[PDB]
Amino acid sequence: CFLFICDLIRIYHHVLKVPIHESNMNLHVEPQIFQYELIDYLIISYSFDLLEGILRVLQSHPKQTYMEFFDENILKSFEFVYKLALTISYKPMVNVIFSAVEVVNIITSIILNMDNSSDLKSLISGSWWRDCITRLYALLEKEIKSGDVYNENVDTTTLHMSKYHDFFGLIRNIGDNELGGLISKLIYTDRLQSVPRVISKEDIGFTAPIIGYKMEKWLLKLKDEVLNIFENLLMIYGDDATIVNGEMLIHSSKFLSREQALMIERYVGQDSPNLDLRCHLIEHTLTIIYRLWKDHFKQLREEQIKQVESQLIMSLWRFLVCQTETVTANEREMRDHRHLVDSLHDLTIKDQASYYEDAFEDLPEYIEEELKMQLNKRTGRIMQVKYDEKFQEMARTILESKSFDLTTLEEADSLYISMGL
Amino acid sequence: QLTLTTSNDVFDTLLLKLIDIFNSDDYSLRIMMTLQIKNMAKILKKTPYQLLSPILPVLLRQLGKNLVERKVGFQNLIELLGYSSKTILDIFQRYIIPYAIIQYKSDVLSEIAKIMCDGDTSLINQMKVNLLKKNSRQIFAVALVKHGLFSLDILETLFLNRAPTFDKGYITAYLPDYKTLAEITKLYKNSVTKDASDSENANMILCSLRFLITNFEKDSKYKNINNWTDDQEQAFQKKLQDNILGIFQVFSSDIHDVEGRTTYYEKLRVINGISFLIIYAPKKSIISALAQISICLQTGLGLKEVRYEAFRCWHLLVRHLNDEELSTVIDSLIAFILQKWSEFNGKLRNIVYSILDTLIKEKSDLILKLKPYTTLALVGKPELGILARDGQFARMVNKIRSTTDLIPIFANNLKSSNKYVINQNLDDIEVYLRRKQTERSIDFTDITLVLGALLDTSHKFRNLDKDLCEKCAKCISMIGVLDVTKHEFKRENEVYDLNDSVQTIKFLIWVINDILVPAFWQSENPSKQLFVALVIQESLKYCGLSSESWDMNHKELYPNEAKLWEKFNSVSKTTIYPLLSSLYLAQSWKEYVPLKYPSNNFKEGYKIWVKRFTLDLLKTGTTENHPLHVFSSLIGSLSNFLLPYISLDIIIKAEKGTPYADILNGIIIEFDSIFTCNLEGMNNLQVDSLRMCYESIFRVFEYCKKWATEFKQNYSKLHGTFIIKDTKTTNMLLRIDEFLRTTPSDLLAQRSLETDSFERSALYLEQCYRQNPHDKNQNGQLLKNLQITYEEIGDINLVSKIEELQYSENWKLAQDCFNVLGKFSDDPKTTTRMLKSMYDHQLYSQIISNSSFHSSDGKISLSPDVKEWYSIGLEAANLEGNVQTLKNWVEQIESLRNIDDREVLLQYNIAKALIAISNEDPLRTQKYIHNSFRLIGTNFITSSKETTLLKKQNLLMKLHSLYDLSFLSSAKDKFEYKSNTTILDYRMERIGADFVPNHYILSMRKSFDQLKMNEQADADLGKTFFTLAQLAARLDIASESLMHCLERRLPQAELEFAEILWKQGENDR
Repeated sequence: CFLFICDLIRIYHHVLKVPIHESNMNLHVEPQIFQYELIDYLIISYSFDLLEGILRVLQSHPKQTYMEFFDENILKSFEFVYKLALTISYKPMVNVIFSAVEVVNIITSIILNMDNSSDLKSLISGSWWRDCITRLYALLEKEIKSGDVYNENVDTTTLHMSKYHDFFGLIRNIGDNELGGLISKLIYTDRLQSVPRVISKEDIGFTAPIIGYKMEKWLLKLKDEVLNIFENLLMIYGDDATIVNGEMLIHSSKFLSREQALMIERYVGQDSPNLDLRCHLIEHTLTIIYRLWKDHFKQLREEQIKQVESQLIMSLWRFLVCQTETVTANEREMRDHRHLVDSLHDLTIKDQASYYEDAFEDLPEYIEEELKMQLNKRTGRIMQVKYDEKFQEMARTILESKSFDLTTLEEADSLYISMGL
Repeated sequence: QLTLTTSNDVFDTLLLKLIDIFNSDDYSLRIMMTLQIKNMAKILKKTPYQLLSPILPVLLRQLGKNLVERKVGFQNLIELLGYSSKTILDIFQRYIIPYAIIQYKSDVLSEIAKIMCDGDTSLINQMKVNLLKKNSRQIFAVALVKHGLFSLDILETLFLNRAPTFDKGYITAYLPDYKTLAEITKLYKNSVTKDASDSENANMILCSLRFLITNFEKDSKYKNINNWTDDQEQAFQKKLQDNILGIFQVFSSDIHDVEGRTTYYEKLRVINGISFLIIYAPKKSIISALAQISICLQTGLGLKEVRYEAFRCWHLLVRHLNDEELSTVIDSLIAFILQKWSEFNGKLRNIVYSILDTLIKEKSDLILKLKPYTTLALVGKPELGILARDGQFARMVNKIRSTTDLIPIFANNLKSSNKYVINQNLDDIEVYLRRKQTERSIDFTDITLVLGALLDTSHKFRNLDKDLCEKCAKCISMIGVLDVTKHEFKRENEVYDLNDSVQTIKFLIWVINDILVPAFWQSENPSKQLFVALVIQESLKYCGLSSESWDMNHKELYPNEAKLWEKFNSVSKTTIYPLLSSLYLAQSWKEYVPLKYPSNNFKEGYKIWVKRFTLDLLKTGTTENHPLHVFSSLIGSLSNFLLPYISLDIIIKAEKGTPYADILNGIIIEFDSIFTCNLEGMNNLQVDSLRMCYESIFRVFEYCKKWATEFKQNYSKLHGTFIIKDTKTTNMLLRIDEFLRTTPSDLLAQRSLETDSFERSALYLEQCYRQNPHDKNQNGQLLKNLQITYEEIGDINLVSKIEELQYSENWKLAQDCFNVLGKFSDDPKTTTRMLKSMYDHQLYSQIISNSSFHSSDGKISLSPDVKEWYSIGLEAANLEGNVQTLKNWVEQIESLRNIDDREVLLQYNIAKALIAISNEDPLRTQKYIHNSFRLIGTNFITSSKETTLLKKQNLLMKLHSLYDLSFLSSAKDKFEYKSNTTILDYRMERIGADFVPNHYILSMRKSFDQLKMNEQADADLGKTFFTLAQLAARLDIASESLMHCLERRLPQAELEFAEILWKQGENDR
């Protein structure tokens, strides 16, 4: 079935590879048809979720028997379909992008969880992970424009999942699945239809931008997937190859600092559902940078530590200007901050205590003493400060690792003096 | 973030401040800037080099002065820029080497040469010398600018400070090179205010201007004015007016820089250039600076981040050529501003406001007397605050609208070339027609010609710009059906030859107005604008006067060239007049590579073969005796025009005595060789290239034919007693004998219809079947082809003896002949014949009755190439059908897997618009109407010169219906809606009165309330069909619709039901 619907997706080359903006000659004069748009897209995403579930049968299958469902045919079919979906040149759709990158993710998960790993890591081609990660870095550098996520936006640098191609998916529900309602008009439901009832790209999609917010909370969790599987690649090789050649510092830290800059410049104050999930996961991508720069410190050479000395040093510096934290160190008004941004997670503490824990009603007095500071450093991690001492010294030791002259010793003082040291 | 907030100019100033906090001699400041810029870059969705190459020229200007020490600064810069040293070195040599040459004599150019040779030491000297040759222009500019001297001794000394290889004194004497004076006028780094240092650098760079080769051997230092003459200025600007054309072709070199590593710093540098020149340049220079200049800075203007500087130079041009002229190029600017004012910020907005108020304070005559659509547009997009800019001009714009029946000017400015100008054209078309519709005023009881202009825009977008196609299409839709009737749908112009003085001069006015402004006002390669210059020195020598001393009326000493340039249409005189002060001549001609090889004619088509072919035929047929000749260097833009346009020299084969008639026969058979190239079983490579060769040679034949016909008509008009008149009858009959001979009719017709055409075949075949047998026996092969070309063009055994009556005023019989022979539902050709027939007289609900879908199975599922039956039927449902009907087919048409079809996809879009307002969401029904409009306006119409709209019936009827389906502007309000019942009674005015589809008294009203059908308005749906059937022999359709309405008990509808029954023929029922 894996390879099967893979060749089916090569059957439906048209929709997965439709011109980025329908360049003049090519026209988006489509019959406004999630009718067959549903047919193609649905097949693709459903089958990609089936690829995820097949990986799962082997993923929880005993790793004494992992030499079988891996073959060059799996890899090559996925080559073609992955490349058809992550269409760097044409206008992809976000269900398929999700699904493909998820397949990449579980693939990597098993690339680790296979015991006799060297043989099958030889089997999967290094250039083939490379053609995964060129498109996956492409993803991470593609962005999220909520206000127009349900509208033809810029050249794929705006993950949209346009209402024109919009349902949930199977191990996950990212859209509104509005077009699931038009599956509640998918067939006549009163007739032996030969061809089915329209689903419509136009009819599908000031009402509930919670739609965009939950879908973006996904795309956020998507980039958690992406960071964690970039991270999983980081583990698949301890001694490594062309996929991580300092590029998993370049692009990884580029995302890490892009998210520092976006969380600061807008997202805190933008103070939305995304905040805490994003900050937890990008501090985690910081930790990815950390373990790369410590253990995988062997690979990184001058050319690429010079291509991105910038990002590296100053992302570490940004996280660093925090530890002393003479502001509150307690729950006085950093809880005001927990209200100005972490208000979403305040709704969550309320909901978990009043709706969503059998025991977290009538608190036993040893837990709110902890809450006052724990949720407070949660919102601090939201608001760029008071990251767990774990996090802060991770960020510090990434930079103050004088074993490599990432910092100039005569100016590390000018660096640190923004905080001390 | 301050940079992020700031726009264009201030943004770039702050980005330079940021690159300063970047090289601020500290790692901390260094790297903080590095992170914030890279984050800024790939969260601006740009690239660091793409955002910094805007300011990197300035940065390397400040850096080149101390590069040797600042290797660390340069390397930090390049690691942040992501690119290497070289790719910015060469892409910005224009502004890094010049400042590099004039620093301390211990220059860093040797080190830059060692940069070009890090893996070798070939010759520092040779890298230096080829580099200086590549940039030999701002180096002189700097040498007289960044240290200010023109005495030859130290002048050459500084040229050879570390560059001795610029030897032999000065290599070829182009100190007044087009490129030299470009790259120095580029240095016009002006600002808003007049600083002492900036003013003095501008004055001393113009001193560098006023030093050129004239004194580069016979030499003060040109750092002041005390060394300039008040007399040499007019010839000086003559030379500089030669200069300017190549100057701004170098401008287009930097702007339209195909390299890609280029950016917009060069574009604002070109802004500076044009500014400087028109500023210190007088009237002649600033008028010869009109043609390609608007294109150079409009390319600047389209770029977001030099829009500000673009309007700066645009405003100083506004100051630099007053109201009586330049009214050509306010269209581009009022268009760009009315078109992007939904973007324009505070600074862009107040500089454009300054544009406008200068326009009002100087050129009210230009705006309101010369281009009235400008006033109407600049008050038809009023949110820009144009009243808030002048206000009391509102009375003037009111005058402009009311005093003028302004349909023709609307057409002409609508006839303009590109998307932005026609974009505002059609926007105000919308507002105008809304005003006319709502105030029952659109003269309809030209508009038709602005209609045709709109559709010609559409077809120039036939595979282009879907969005303005849909705007264009809803504009044809809001203008209406139109079937001549009330007006006249209009479209070999004036007496021409190659013989006599004044008529060849008018042929040349045609030549200039139909080569320069179309394809040379729009040309983008500096080499070919230099060829533009060449051909128009040929032009201005054939109109050789006013090019030496003759003025407008300074002396009035002779009327000859005054009457020349006064017979000359003002666009022509203004577009080519200024060059008259340029005296340029061509070179010794190039090689030959002879002709008459059909092998290269097949493997070449039209890229070079027919063009060298035209080269030879001109250089042997006119030889400087005519303005034909030196166009000899068309080095492929105006191809299918000029290959014929130089194919009239035939007359000199009266008594040839030359190889010219020999090569005339040879060129005719070269065309027949292009014929013999007959698809050879190949692909697109044929179906495009030698196809357009086919239209090329059609135009050449149509061109010789038109020359002959005018040669006849004009010459005989006085009287008819000179029929022979010295061998001219022999020459004309001999040429037409050759034309009666050359006709490979079969291949001719085959490829003629291979191209989307009809008349080429029509006329060629007309003559060569004038040469036919009296009985039609040569017809067997070529009688199966006009009945396949007409089915698109529109000029529309037992089975072969049934359709005798088919459409002969009496359909019913042959019509059900078809519905029978297709009840067999097994022969598709006759099936389409059926549907199209019982379709033409609009039996649309029997068409949806003869549906293979609401049956034992759905219709022909996932309809392959046999979907044309859907094509014929969905419209049948789509106006005679409802929630149930439209839906049951709408979920039976999608069907295919690709979106290939166009007609049934149109009718699909509007079927799903109807089911959309079954769901009743009017706005996204307008969205499906956008999809339908885009579809028809892109994939459903072609150009004029083919098809009067009688056979675009389906198309324009569908268009009128689409507007009525979903358009909200004049009838957008609810108050409007009630009084629009009265205003729908006026839909016939715009559409017409033809029973085909133009009759819209209450027929289209039976659709207004059908689209607006909700509870009380759903009860009014059938009530609005009161005088709908007033039109209804072919009334089976009227029957179905009227049954639907009688389902509401409308007495008028019952009355018209009686009407249809009677019209069948009956009296007393």
